[PDB]
Amino acid sequence: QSTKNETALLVAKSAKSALQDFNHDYSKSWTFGDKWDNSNTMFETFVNKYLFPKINETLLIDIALGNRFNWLAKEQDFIGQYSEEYVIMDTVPINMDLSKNEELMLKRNYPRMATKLYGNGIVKKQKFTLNNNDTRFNFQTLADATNYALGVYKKKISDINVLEEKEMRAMLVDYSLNQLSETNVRKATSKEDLASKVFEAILNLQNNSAKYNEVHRASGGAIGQYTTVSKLKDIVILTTDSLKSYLLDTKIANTFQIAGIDFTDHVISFDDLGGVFKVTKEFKLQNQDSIDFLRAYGDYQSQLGDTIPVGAVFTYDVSKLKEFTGNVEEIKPKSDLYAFILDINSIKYKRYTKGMLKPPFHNPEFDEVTHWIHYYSFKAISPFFNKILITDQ
Amino acid sequence: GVYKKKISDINVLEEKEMRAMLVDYSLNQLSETNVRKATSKEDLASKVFEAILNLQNNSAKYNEVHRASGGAIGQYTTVSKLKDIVILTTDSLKSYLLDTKIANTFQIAGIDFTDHVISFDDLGGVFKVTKEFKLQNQDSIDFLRAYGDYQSQ
Amino acid sequence: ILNLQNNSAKYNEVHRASGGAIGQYTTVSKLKDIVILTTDSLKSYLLDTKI
Amino acid sequence: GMLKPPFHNPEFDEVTHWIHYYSFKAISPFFNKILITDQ
Amino acid sequence: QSTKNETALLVAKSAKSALQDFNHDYSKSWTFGDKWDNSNTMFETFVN
Amino acid sequence: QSTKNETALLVAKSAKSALQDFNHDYSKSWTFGDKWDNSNTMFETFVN
Amino acid sequence: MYEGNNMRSMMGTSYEDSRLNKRTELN
Repeated sequence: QSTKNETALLVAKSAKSALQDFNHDYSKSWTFGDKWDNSNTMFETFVNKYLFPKINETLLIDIALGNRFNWLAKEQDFIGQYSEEYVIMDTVPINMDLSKNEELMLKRNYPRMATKLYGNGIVKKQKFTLNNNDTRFNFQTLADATNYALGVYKKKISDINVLEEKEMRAMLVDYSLNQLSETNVRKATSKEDLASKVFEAILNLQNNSAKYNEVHRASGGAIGQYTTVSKLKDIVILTTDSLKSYLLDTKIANTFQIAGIDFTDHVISFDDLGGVFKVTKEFKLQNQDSIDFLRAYGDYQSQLGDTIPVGAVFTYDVSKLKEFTGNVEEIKPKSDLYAFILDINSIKYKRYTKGMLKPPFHNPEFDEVTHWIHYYSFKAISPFFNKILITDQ
Repeated sequence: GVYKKKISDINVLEEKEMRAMLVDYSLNQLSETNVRKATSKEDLASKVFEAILNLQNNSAKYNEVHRASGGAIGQYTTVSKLKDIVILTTDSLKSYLLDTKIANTFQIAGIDFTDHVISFDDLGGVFKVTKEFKLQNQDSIDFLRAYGDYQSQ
Repeated sequence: ILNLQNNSAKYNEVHRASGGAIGQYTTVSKLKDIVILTTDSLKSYLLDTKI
Repeated sequence: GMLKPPFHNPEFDEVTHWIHYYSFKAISPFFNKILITDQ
Repeated sequence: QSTKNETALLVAKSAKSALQDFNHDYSKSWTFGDKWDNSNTMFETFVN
Repeated sequence: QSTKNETALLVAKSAKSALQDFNHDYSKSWTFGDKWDNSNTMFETFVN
Repeated sequence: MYEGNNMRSMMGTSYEDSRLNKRTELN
């Protein structure tokens, strides 16, 4: 519309703004003052129609976002780069007989040692710039400015948790879709059939069986067997919310919950699995709209002409931009009746959060300091534990 | 860790051995007086839940005292508490027995019915010999060496 | 209900805040601060389920 | 006594530990048993 | 000359090395590991 | 496949292995040392 | 092992690793 209001014309006069004094190397020095009227507009009180509108409160809403897999996180010393692991293969006890060659007492019997070698993690970073002169214009107390400087920092702590939780639930779906053997994969037909298969596959763990681990794709576990058991204190179902609302809605969940394990807290579920994307073709960055889209989510370091390798992850919705279409797929389970029952010790996850406040660079030209947050996180998944995937594929 | 694995596979051996014993017994040696016959899975569930309650009763009907050495004539009455009743079944059927309202009313203010039902994936990874054979091939010897059986040649 | 407790930028109306049109904002919610507002004829049906 | 003392074999310096145990498995006829099959 | 040994092929696959996880602005963030062999290499022990 | 890599050929050289010193009653005694390069292969870091 | 003047400026203390104080929020 259009407004011929005496106060709205004063409001919309942008040549008087504070931004004019900070986007020009020479600017206005002394203030004459302004006539402020609250008549026949908003901000109008019944008494004293000539005062400036005043703030009752300003409220920093700071939500503590949590990583649900944080109790799995071991902490290492960030030294070397290859973590390896190994088991001892089964040798079943044999009957003894007193009528043998009796120089087989001299014979040897070594253990057999299935292993697997893991690479490194990656170091991740994020920064935030806080200045000292222009952000003071909009808090009216020192306490609100310090709460702002602290809320920015705790948001930078919280989105690390969001990143790591979304990253690990992308790992556990990428694993089961692509890398997992089709011996651990059971196939369902309908939702009640899948519920009965999930509830019999929980009970297919806690059993001394060499059938449910992928020790055959360890380095030395191709011949022989390796028997794994799993308690119920370390079994986790990873599924969707539309299917957790059906698994918990059965009488078997009630008899698990009564006098026993908390079955609500062993079923880790999400809305539908995957907001994380993968790169399949090594592309480059060509357009400024994609650069600004990456700047919106805090990715400051990437510029035009940067190449993205095959297998890089993004952790937000990227596939709508012109040069990402086709080059980028999604870690999303096919035929969303989906449940992946694992032992929680299979997630080999360790970090290094020792010294993640690197000391600030001041930049006293603009008086805008910068704090960086560096952390090393190693995400892997071990083959020596019971895993079952129940899909319709 | 090598030593504690040698302790752990003793436990695996003995558990698999005893759950083979309890299946070999019921299939071959057990009398067909203790054997009830079901038709479907809900029918078998109702028979299991009435057969638990057929114990705790002073009855001479459910023991195989008739195949003891001197128990052919006369009767012998057995009772059983619920602290020493164990169901041995499969996981595909434990996921159906526990999924009933009777398991909920057993679990509430009473016995832990999840821990009295001992179940396995499907019963039997243990094999028996029926004809006394010998060992002739080197592939079978290496297959036995893979599982730790070093003494057989 | 279970679509909450998840770190997701899908369920808040931050896009109709003043400066939240571009970018994302992720919210979580505990179960100690989730409230369903419905009718009695439907609360007598939600509570009457095994869930 | 299921840790019998080791034989050293110091030619190759490879010791060996044996684990011997006696286990008796039986099943008594004087208790209530019910088998519910489809055979 | 070349080598058809599979772990030599594993060493030769430098695409999975850590160097590619620092030259680029994005990368993989999870590792599945690999079955490492020592046989027919310069890295054998007798036992394991 | 086949790899013409300077480090993978050193890896796949099995006559230098420790297993050669334990499956023969006479074997190599003194080590000369080896040139190890991590360039254009796996195990490659950005520094050193 | 050999120290000489080991605890020198910021990097010689940065490998003698520093201040595990802030960890991630859940546990």
